Amino acid sequence: PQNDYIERHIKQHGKRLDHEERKRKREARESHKISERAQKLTGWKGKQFAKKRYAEKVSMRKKIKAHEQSKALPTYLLDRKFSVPLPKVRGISEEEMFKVIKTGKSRSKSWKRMITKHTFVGEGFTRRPVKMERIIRPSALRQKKANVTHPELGVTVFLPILAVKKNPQSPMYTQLGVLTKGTIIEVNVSELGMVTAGGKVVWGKYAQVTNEPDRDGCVNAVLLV
Amino acid sequence: SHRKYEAPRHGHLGFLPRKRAASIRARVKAFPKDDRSKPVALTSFLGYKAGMTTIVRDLDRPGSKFHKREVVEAVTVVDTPPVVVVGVVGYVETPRGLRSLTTVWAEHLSDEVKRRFYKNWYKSKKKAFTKYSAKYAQDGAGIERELARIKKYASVVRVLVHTQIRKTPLAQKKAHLAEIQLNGGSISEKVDWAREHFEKTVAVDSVFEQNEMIDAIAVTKGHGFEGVTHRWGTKKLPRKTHRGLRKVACIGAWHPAHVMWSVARAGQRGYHSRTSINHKIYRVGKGDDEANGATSFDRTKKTITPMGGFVHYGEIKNDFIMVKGCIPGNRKRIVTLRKSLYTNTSRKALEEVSLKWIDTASKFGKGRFQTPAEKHAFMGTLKKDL
Amino acid sequence: QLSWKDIPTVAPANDLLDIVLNRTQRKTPTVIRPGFKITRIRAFYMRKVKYTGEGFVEKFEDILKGFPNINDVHPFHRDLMDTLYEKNHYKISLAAISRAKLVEQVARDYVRLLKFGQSLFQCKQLKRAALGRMATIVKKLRDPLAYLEQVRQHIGRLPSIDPNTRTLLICGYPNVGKSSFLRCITKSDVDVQPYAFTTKSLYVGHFDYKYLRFQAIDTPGILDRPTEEMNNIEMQSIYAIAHLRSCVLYFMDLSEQCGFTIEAQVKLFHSIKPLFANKSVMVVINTDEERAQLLESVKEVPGVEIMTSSCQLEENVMEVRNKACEKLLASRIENKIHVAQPQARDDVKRTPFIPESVKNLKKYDPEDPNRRKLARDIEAENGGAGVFNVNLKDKYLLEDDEWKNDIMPEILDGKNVYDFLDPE
Amino acid sequence: AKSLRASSHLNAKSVKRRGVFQKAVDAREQRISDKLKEDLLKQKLEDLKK
Amino acid sequence: RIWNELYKVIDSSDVVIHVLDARDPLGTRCKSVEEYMKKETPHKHLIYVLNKCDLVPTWVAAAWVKHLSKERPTLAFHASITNSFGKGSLIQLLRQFSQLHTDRKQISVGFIGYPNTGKSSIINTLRKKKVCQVAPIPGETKVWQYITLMKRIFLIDCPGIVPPSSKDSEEDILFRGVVRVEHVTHPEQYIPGVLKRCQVKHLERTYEISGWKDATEFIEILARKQGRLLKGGEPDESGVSKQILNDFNRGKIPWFVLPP
Amino acid sequence: NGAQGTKFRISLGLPVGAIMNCADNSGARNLYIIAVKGSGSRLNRLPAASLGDMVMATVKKGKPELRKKVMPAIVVRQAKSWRRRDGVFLYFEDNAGVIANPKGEMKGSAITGPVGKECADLWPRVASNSGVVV
Amino acid sequence: ATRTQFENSNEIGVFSKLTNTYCLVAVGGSENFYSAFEAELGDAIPIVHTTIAGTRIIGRMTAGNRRGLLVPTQTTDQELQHLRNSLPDSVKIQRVEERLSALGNVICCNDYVALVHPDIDRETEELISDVLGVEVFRQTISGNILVGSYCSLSNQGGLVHPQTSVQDQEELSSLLQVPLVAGTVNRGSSVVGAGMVVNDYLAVTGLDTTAPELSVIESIFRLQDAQPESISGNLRDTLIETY
RNA sequence: GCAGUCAAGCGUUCAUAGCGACAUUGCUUUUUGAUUCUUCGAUCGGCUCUUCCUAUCAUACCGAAGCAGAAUUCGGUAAGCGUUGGAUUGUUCACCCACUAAUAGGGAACGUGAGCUGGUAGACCGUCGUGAGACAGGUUAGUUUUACCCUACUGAU
RNA sequence: UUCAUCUAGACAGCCGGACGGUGGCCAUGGAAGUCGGAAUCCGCUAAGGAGUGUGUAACAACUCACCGGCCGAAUGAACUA
Ligand SMILES: Nc1nc2c(ncn2[C@@H]2O[C@H](COP(=O)(O)OP(=O)(O)OP(=O)(O)O)[C@@H](O)[C@H]2O)c(=O)[nH]1
Ligand SMILES: Nc1nc2c(ncn2[C@@H]2O[C@H](COP(=O)(O)OP(=O)(O)OP(=O)(O)O)[C@@H](O)[C@H]2O)c(=O)[nH]1
Ligand SMILES: [Mg+2]
Ligand SMILES: [Mg+2]
Repeated sequence: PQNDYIERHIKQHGKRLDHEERKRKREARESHKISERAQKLTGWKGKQFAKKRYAEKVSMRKKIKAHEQSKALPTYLLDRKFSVPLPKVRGISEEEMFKVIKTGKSRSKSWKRMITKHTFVGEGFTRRPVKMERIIRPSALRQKKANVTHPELGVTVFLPILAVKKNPQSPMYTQLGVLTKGTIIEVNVSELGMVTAGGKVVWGKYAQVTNEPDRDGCVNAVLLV
Repeated sequence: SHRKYEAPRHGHLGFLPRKRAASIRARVKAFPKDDRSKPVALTSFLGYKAGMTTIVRDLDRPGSKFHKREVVEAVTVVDTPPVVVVGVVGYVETPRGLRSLTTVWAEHLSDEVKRRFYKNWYKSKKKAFTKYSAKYAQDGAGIERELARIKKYASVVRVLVHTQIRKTPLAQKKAHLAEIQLNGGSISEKVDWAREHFEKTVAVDSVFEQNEMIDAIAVTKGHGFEGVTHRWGTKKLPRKTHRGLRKVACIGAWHPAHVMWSVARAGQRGYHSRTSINHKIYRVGKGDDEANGATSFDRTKKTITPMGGFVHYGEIKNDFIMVKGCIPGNRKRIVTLRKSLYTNTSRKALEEVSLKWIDTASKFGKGRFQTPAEKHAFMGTLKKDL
Repeated sequence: QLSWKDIPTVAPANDLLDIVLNRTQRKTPTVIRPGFKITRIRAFYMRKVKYTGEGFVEKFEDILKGFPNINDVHPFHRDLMDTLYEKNHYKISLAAISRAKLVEQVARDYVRLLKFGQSLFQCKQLKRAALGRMATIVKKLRDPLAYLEQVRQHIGRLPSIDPNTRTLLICGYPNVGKSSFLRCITKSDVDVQPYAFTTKSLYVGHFDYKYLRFQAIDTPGILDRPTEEMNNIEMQSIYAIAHLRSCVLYFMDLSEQCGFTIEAQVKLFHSIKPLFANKSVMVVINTDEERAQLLESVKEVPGVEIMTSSCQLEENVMEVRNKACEKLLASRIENKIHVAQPQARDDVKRTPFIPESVKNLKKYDPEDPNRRKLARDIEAENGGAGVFNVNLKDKYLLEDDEWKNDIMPEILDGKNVYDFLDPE
Repeated sequence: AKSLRASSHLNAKSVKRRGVFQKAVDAREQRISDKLKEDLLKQKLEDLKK
Repeated sequence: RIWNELYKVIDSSDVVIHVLDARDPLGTRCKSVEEYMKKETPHKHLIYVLNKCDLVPTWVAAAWVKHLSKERPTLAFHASITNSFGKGSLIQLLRQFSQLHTDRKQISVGFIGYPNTGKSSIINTLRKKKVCQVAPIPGETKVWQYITLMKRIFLIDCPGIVPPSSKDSEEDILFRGVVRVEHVTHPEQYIPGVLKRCQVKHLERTYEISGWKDATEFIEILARKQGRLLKGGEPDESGVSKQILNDFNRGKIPWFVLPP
Repeated sequence: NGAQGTKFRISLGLPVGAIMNCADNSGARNLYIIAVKGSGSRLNRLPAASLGDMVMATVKKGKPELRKKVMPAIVVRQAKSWRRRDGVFLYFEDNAGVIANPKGEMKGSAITGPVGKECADLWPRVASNSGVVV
Repeated sequence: ATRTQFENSNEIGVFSKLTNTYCLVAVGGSENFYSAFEAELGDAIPIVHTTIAGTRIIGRMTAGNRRGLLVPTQTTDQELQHLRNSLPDSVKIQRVEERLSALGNVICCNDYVALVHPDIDRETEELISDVLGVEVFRQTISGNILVGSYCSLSNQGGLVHPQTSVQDQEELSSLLQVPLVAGTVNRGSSVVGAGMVVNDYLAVTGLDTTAPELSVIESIFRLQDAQPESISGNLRDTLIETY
């Protein structure tokens, strides 16, 4: 202890008698043992071994490439229909959206429908009484913010959702606020500092969701400029 | 599913099938390996179990916490009168196993072994070995030819001996017969030893001595048809369960289509043949010399046999072997003492046991006196005396 | 405090990821089927997410609790570890790990989402999503863990110093002799080659003086350095001299040796004398008039004491050591047994009873050929500790020696011999 | 722990056997043969009482 | 299970009443739920109701109401089907909120607070009959229930909640009606807290003893008085302490905290 | 560890959930709680031990400063029928309890009543604090 | 002085009793504790293994001076015979019938005085007052009534445990007629009698006792040439900064 | 996951279309380990007893680690042997403190439904209904009962 | 299958050379080809990098990249199936 004591020890006495020969022989046998591990290591270990070996091959290829290589529009027009980026999305059945819920001791009444997918309810939601509610939009499947990307600027932002204007499946779903793929939403954009001609600040814009958030907790979307 | 709580098995699957043994006399299934360098020696002996008793010993065991301290211990007593030799068997090697190719018997034999060969002795004419004794005529051509056969072939030699049940208090009149292996060298010398030893006895001092670790092979005390709880050691169901509580309730949730060999059912408990090894001899006592139960520390003349004799057994008027602890079998049985099959690397088989005292009190109750003289002296003179 | 060595290993990000995910794939079950109940499928993937979260937070907690709080320890250790490890980087890395311990949020959110999974594919994708976000968080921890493993190895090898104990610093210029002073005075593995910064760290040694543990500290070096620029090796020396409650021995080496001139030596002394205001200083010369004026230079400081001596002789070393210890203990007791007596109660005489045998006796030299056998060795001869049977007899004192191996009878017919056994 | 059939423990036992234990095991054989021969000679002496 | 019911009740409610014990409102406050309601749900109203105002003097109630009206309306109340206080004021406030929420077609009012504060009893007081089960033991309401008045106001009963603020203590949690004292092991160690909180004059007027020292001696005096002793002569300190701790919370022993 | 000697076997009398006596004047009267050190692990079986065995315990009756506080210490009397390897079966009037730290050192300084021979031989500081052995 | 350890314990009462004319030890696995005494003593005096009622705790089971040796009721006839045979006729050995069987805890003694537990009298204890040796005193060491454990003694000086007061020390040194001091053993132990055995010429304790404690022991018992108990005059502030 | 960058290759008989492995950027909230830790709508758990899998918790043998020693971390062969006692039903799709060498995961049922044990008829409160009654609820009380047959299994002729 | 080297001697082995301005410039307690940042030039050459790695506190020493001697005829790389 107290400092680099083994470095001192190696300076004073020195490593072993049988250290350099054995290291040379390990480096020599590694060529055999690499192939031995390839023809062996059944399963996940062999898969990972192959992945590592492929990545190592690519690294050395790029290194040698770097070695051997190290040995009309203007600037402003470079870098440059009204169709949304997702028309014709997969169609959702009413069965795949609504789950049946049964009420009573002997459960015999169903009349209740739970929406299985992620939802946007609003700002003043305030659940209905149980005897009067039929549509159930559970609290975990309730989104307030989305992950909206501007195609330009290569930038994304975690913006608060303002509304749902168009879910392409059965405009009932728009009023329920179902955020399925291809759904069009109004999001706030005051964080970006956008302003129209006249000096009026823009604080709302349309965006289209690109993912199926029933499979991912994320609601990812693309701005419609 | 995965049982939620691991626990060990109930019972040992090696001591199966738990059936009645096919003979009252357990069969020795292995004798020690022969070294042909060493003298001729018996590998085993026969005896009759006679109760148990208690001793005190002075323990010179270094490392222990009774080092140089006294220790009370139980011991078993086997009545071991001398054993009589009556025959020889030679066991040749084959690529199927070991085969006997000849057996040779002695000239004269006792009514005991004849009774062993017979099953209704009081009616028979007792014609057992007449023609063999006749075959023991002038030169014994047949006897010598079969002995020479054993010398030539046969590989290993065992000796047929019997007991002297006549000497014990047991009411049987019929001797046991057993093959006991000879473990010295020179098959010729083995055969010569046996030839010279026909019609002659071998005492237990000539097969064992103190501080020796021996194995007891016997049969264990049948109790009869017994249930799961006492035959394997299972838990009991709480109370007033359906179809009873002294059993296994079930196998669980999962569904087989058969009952396995592993699920602890009812049946016979006892009369199984057992081989219990490494019991240390504490005394090789002799009937010729009284004061067997006495000791260097005691100097109180008395034999080991307690007051009123042993229970369900008589007196020890014969040579006996004392071993420590608990052997298989109950009193009045036939046990075989074998010697250890292997050199034992424990200091337990080196320590020279020394006794201080032996308990010769009555086992027919709570015994307080070692001798009737002590009882007389303590109680004092009674009404009947004078 | 004092040897923060018990810190578990800090693996890099990829290895930590492989560990925590393979543990999940191994311990938790791997098989479910579509025909099974949706509750079974949900419980499966929930168990996976929860176990994966628990692994990461266990690992991170082992880092956070095992590592010391660089504030909240002692100012000396704080400043030392700051000049070594850059306190800002240290705290920033540990805060990164704390905020990553996020994983809990992901696990809770995705489990609560998994409660509503209506299909094996949905549940599988949610599980994959949780583990992937965990992996992203850990991938963003590549550099701090590399920093922290190195700091772990270093801080484990640091020495255990108590700042409050009786201490003495050994200071001077590079290449003086102050380190093989430590070598000679005390057990210590230190290098003494002839060049400036042979040692780059503090080295500690212990000794016992007057039935008290002292600790001597060799410090690598100080240069004259106008002090708004200096390196982390000299700032160790400065912080050690400033913090600790020691005596301090400045070695001058009055000689052409050292590769350093006496003017520069006294210059450094006058530079660092503000640290000496409360530190019990001594100067030692390790063998013209201006060079002597430069010595009364330093004598004119109020609290100081000069000594001349050598590494050539080994008694002046112990001399000056004891001087330094005595200088310290005095104002230690300043900054801070009763035996009773009879009072003459009687005339009855009392005196030590000792036989002539012990006074005629010879001590036990363990390294003499001709000596006493001492039953240890009789054991070694016969057989080891657990085999040798000692005879409790062979020591006993009797009228006749031929009866050594006798036994006394204990019991006769009913009676016991010890009860009837009188001489008369 | 180290099992019964552990190679190292069995090698240690193998080294112990050839020494202090086999001597004690071999002495008993000579003793018991010396007793076995006398139990024959006494029977012969009793046979020669007739 | 309980906090699921809490959040369900809140999400179903348009108004949230927060029931406090006038003995220890700041103890019974639950600030984390108010912070959640601030950040998550500003469209809810979150008012206070001091209850058990009949156990403390009028000036303590006025002081607490003054201290809390600075931030939240804070009515005072006493719950009883026969002899009540604050019923009309609370009715007026609820119909005010109803008049504000004229479009919803109904307005739901949740009852939040610690256990044993009087939520069920307040609802039973508004309806003026036994609608909800009531008991002096804490956990009688185990699951929510809707109750109706005006065809326009829906009361919701909630179970009791305590947040896991670990600055709290088992003693502080005991001296708020939370636990059933039958299940605690050594009830004797808490009687010093009872002496600390309560006044000796009320405490001797209640049990009619006198002049004790040493709460360990207090218990044995009370046990010798009540004949509450074991087979032999050991007085049962455990059960007597359990009874004292039940009395303290149930209000057989008068006690109260002063405000600033 | 802390004890001097081997794990020797004497019969078990004191399962979990057993209130036994303390007679020293450290302040305690009683000892209850769970644990026994050097206990096996078998389904459905109680941890119960003696042989000067160390056990976890609380003061059910005593001073509040040490009530509510788990502590280790050692059995000195049992009242079950124990066997001495030198002859006879032994048993005491009662169970007895008393208090210590994990190294075998006592919080109290003297013991009342007899203490077991094997318990004192196994624990030194018990033998120093005990005036009465057997 | 001397430090050593058997099996691994710093408490010497587990193994031994020691006076000017004999040394009792316990029988153990190894003859290393016996050899530790044989080294400093040689064959000059009796060094004797054996147990007391099959127990090793013999300094705490026994007590005696150069004139004799008291052993308890639980002692067997054989161990008693063994002690008689192994010791000369100069030391009278006696088996005592008493309720308090730990004589080395109940008694602290030297060749000229003895302290005892304040509990029961006896015929031959009131007779031992002047028969066997000399003065007995029923006293108590700062409330600790286990005098042979909480106080070590010899003819030249005495040690007590550190919670003893100056007043009680002066009161007890008057009875013993020799100087006392309060100290600790084996890294902070109040129990001195078990942790240490001492006499007019030699001291044996554990490996863990510190150098200041050894220096006090050496001082108060007059071991090194010369240490007449006010060498504490020299080592004043060592003990100050130690404690 | 979404949207991107790059480029090893593929490349309508395209050089300047498209596809694209390995790497890599942004979004997830923060930079100084203060995070008071703070739960948000799921249509089972517990006894006896047996075996099996390895994706090994411990024990056995090895490798690499700034691995001084001591302890520990990562990993290779390995399923031979073990993998507990309890508290908690205002509930437990669980957690708590202890003992321990260790307190590893699962299957053979739950790929409709199958040992033994907890979790329709009467009555009350709540919501709704004109009502009969129903339920968003909640509480309470509340009778399946083999084997003597074949096979298997265990013992016995 | 394609591309390359080869009796003006290929591949593999041993041996030797592997220089000079120059310890190139910043930096530092020290860093001389080899902790780092940025230049990365010329000279003499058969060839010899302001240097491929081991190493030193720094130098040193060894090494490869490159050249030559001995050896005496085939060899290497990338791809496809
Ligand atoms: N004349 C003399 N020279 C000494 C003596 N001791 C050391 N030296 C010299 O000191 C030189 C080495 O310096 P160090 O002992 O390492 O002192 P230092 O360099 O200041 O120690 P550090 O700064 O901690 O590394 C040696 O070359 C010795 O010649 C001594 O006793 N007498
Ligand atoms: N003196 C007094 N006692 C009250 C008052 N309100 C309630 N109580 C008593 O407090 C006891 C317990 O309070 P609860 O009415 O159950 O209040 P709660 O715990 O929120 O009710 P649950 O929701 O059913 O748990 C009741 O048994 C009442 O006797 C009050 O205003 N004054
Ligand atoms: Mg140097
Ligand atoms: Mg309540």
